[PDB]
Amino acid sequence: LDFEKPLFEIRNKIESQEEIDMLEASLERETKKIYTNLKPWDRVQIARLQERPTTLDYIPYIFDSFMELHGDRNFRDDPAMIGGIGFLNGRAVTVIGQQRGKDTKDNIYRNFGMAHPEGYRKALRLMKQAEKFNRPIFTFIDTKGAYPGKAAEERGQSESIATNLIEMASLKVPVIAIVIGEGGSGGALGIGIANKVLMLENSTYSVISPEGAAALLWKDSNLAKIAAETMKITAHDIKQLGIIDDVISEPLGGAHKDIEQQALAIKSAFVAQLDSLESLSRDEIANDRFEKFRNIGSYIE
Amino acid sequence: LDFEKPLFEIRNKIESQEEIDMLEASLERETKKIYTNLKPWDRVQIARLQERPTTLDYIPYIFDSFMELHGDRNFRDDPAMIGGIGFLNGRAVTVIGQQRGKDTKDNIYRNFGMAHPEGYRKALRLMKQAEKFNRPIFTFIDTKGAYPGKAAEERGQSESIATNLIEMASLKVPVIAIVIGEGGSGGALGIGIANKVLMLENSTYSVISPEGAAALLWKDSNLAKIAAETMKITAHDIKQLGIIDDVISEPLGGAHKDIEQQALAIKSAFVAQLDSLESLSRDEIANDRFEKFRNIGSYIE
Amino acid sequence: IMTKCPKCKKIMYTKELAENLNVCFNCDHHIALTAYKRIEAISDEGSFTEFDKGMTSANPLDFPSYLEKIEKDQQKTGLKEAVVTGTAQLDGMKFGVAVMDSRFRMGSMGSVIGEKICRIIDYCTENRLPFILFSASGGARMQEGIISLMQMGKTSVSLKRHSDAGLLYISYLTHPTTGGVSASFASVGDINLSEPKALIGFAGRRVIEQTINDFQTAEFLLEHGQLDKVVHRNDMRQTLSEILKIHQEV
Amino acid sequence: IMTKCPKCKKIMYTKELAENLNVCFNCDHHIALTAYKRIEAISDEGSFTEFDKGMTSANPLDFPSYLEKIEKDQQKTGLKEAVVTGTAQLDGMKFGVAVMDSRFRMGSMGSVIGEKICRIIDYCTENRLPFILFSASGGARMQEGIISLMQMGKTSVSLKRHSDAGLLYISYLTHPTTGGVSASFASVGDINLSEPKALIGFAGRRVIEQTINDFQTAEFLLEHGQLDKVVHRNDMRQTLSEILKIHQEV
Ligand SMILES: C/C=C/C=C/C(=O)N[C@@H](CC(=O)N[C@H](C(=O)[C@@H]1C(=O)NC(=O)[C@H]1C)C(C)C)c1ccccc1
Ligand SMILES: C/C=C/C=C/C(=O)N[C@@H](CC(=O)N[C@H](C(=O)[C@@H]1C(=O)NC(=O)[C@H]1C)C(C)C)c1ccccc1
Ligand SMILES: [Zn+2]
Ligand SMILES: [Zn+2]
Repeated sequence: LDFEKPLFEIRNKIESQEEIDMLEASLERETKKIYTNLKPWDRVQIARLQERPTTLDYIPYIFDSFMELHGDRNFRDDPAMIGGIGFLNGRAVTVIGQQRGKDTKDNIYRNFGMAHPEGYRKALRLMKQAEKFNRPIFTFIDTKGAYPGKAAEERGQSESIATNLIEMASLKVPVIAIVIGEGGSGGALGIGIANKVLMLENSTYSVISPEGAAALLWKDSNLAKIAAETMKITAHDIKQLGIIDDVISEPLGGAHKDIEQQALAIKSAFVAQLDSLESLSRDEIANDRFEKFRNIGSYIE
Repeated sequence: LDFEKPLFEIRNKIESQEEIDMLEASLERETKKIYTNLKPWDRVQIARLQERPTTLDYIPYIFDSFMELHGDRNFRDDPAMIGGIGFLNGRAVTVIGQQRGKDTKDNIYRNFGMAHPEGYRKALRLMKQAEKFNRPIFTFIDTKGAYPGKAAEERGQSESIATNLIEMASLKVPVIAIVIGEGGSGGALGIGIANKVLMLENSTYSVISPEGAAALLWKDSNLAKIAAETMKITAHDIKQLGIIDDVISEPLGGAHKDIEQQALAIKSAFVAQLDSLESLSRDEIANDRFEKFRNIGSYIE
Repeated sequence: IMTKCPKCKKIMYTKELAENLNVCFNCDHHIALTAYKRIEAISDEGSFTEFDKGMTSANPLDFPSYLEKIEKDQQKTGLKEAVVTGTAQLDGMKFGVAVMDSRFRMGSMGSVIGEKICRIIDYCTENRLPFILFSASGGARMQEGIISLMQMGKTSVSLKRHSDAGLLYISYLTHPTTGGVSASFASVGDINLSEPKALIGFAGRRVIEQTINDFQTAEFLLEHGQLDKVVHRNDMRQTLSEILKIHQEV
Repeated sequence: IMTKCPKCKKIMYTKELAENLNVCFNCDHHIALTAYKRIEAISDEGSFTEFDKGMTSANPLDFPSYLEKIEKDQQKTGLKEAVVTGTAQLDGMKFGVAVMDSRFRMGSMGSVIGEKICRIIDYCTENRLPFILFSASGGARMQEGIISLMQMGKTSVSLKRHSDAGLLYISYLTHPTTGGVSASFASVGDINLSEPKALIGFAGRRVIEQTINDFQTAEFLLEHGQLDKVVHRNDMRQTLSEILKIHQEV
């Protein structure tokens, strides 16, 4: 990693009498100082780490007896978008999310967690089922945008996403969505129209990639660090704007360092947010979501 | 045509003094005697005539200002299944049907009125819209089954049809369906779950083609005439069983002889059946359809 | 006391084969499971009630040698018709069920099958019970012609009423599921399950060829979006158990 | 007083070109129609009311040179922002409308566009009026970042509430309709209409290339199921007129 260059130079000299003790103590504090005080672009590379925990990593630690359900009753089962039904402290729930892949070969299988339009329709189907049986819906956002190109658009990628947006808007069941990887604009919002939205402290949420922003606005792609800082894509940035409802703590170094530690934190959030929404009935919870997204944005009358 | 062999032999000799007057008078009565007393297999060839009036033939004479609407918001616009919105004596209505094609090149375009699964989804979309805006739904059945094969099944032909069946069942708007060509089993029932079902006197309705029945049950395909007679596929046969609600008269020789004459008859049926269903509200008309199909079939307790 | 595996041709002692739920030990091929077996394989001991145990077919279209063709299968099978229906329990949770049996007239759907499936669906609706259907069929029964077609409508109507009550319908497609059946209730489950190597399609080559002169497998259908799960029969009970528990009316 | 046709390069007298609704006489190419023109081209004379005539943008993310980039387009266009909204009538039938104008910041959707589209959608909902939107956009406005994204949600929410009241929303996609806009309200009309040769897609080649290192035409989208109708501008008025009449609350 880029910002681990100083940490690399410290432990390079220790692996060559009294220096060793002081350097190793010095490593302890500096490693903390760095990971405790993170710059926005440091957070973007942490979220892009191949080893960052995927949805299927988190589920077993959070939900009891999770059963994957496949397909869109239409065209295909999208590897990149998984879903199913399980339990959360006794109560049946539906779970949905983008699946990033763990190793190289597995990334190829999952199309890096970029959903085709069949993925969004599969997500929709499952949420309609949840609404039907009154199950809460948890979604996991982890995508660098929806799968682009002719083939994708040729099967209604625009429409797959837009339909989700309008159906999610009026879901008469609680929806809680959480960003664990990147939050690729519309691909992310396609399963992100939630009553409460949560983010991992080192995850991303944005209309475009900083590299995209750089090639369009800065007219030079090799300027993504600055674009990212300008774009305000960090968990904290988004929290200040009132777009998300909370930021979850992350283990030192990144969520990938300790999956179980991280997964327990997601459950405590899931549980606590879900308890907000118990007062709300089937009509009232739809209205709650309406009132969240209706009131986002700033203008001058 | 097969049963016009006697009529052919009569006018062969007239086109060669007192014979001519008597033969031409004799032609008059025999031509009537034949077309007024039709055998079931005579009716099957009449329905298979390339020139038999299609849906788009009938619409202009029945509905005012018909606008075709295209597509399934999914994959394609199926040439074989057309639909749109128009007027019927003042009232907005939705219209749907299979489109058979008029000439050879046009049959190729329309895939002979055999719908792909995108066709049934396009039909469904339009009826849901009708239900939403409280428009009555008229459907035109004219198909020798839904388009078969890998490609079709590979995109959910079974599911496209089954979904229509369950959605049509609970439509809170009146549905009136009519057979004008053949009624190819499931392809026909896929847009035929109606409050009232009507048939042209020389149209067909059946689980299989008589040629199909012959190759399976008689183990010899060249026996379709007998299969047809056994199968009871005529408009009258179906009327006796209580599966359809009325049979429309047809001009001498076939509906293709006079399209306007025939189209006016379809409107008077459409209008009269629709007037049955005025007493029924949005909940009650769904129940009416339930009670039609719930009570079809015979068994021994 | 011996049943031969059609796939790998190895001969087996039926007693143990039944205890393996008719799964071939050698090649893992899933042999057909008769209606009462299927029911036993998924229900708690002594919890099954059978609905309409003695409903026979009749002949509306006066189709030749139809009633006697029915006897041949009644006598050979022991069943009165090609669907067994009733209520049962699984790990304490009640549910209605309709298992189709493809030995009796290839499991084709006529008036009796429609009426029995409706009567159970309609029962479940009253008593708010999930409903589970095991399809095994070659399509519509051609001997009752148009009536067999209308069974697709008759069934769908009860099913949608059952769905509008917020009630779970699991569609369990067994080998083989085709024609009217796959184009009706078999395709429209809230959850659609099938079994390894089961053959699922719409129109057969003999019908499609005359009507207008391994892609049907369950694993293929799951790739192409139409199945929630391909369930090995070793996980059937557990799978169905959990599904009902998730859908348990709290 | 002259506008050149980009397709065939033939120079024309704007007066008559405007009377042909900016359709090229020679090659039939559909030139862009400004918001107030579009509105005039479809509404009864003197029936237009404009909602929120003076709502300006602000800068939440403090994006450099953003507010001045807005002035450049205000001064050049005459518009306060890239969407004009209000109510009008067509052959006696009232309707709310939102025309987007792609000269003002490529018609990108920021907070103002979301709020104005919601305010009209929400008005129509109260007064039970059909609503018609003309999309012309390059996607989300990147200068307001995540807020621009959330406009997709903000809009959808009002639209679905509007739909749940049984009210007609016609989506009229004009050249060009892309990105967030096509992935939001532009795709979800009860009826979706477009125009000959209009360019409709999702992600651009510049975005897709950096984000992960004629198929966009309207006629192509109609083949591939996503448009109810490709409407020549000579039939626009009549087409919209009939649609509203069919959806007239009797
Ligand atoms: C004795 C003759 C038995 C013929 C049974 C048969 O061929 N069924 C076919 C499936 C089939 O085409 N079923 C038909 C059927 O139900 C479909 C229906 O609902 N609408 C159709 O157009 C038929 C294809 C039956 C009416 C024949 C088949 C083929 C291969 C494997 C399994 C089933
Ligand atoms: C000054 C730079 C202007 C860049 C505008 C741009 O390239 N828009 C693209 C369309 C596009 O990719 N829009 C993006 C957009 O709205 C999409 C969105 O909602 N989610 C995405 O991931 C984006 C593709 C913008 C945020 C850039 C385009 C390409 C070709 C013709 C018309 C539009
Ligand atoms: Zn074997
Ligand atoms: Zn030109």
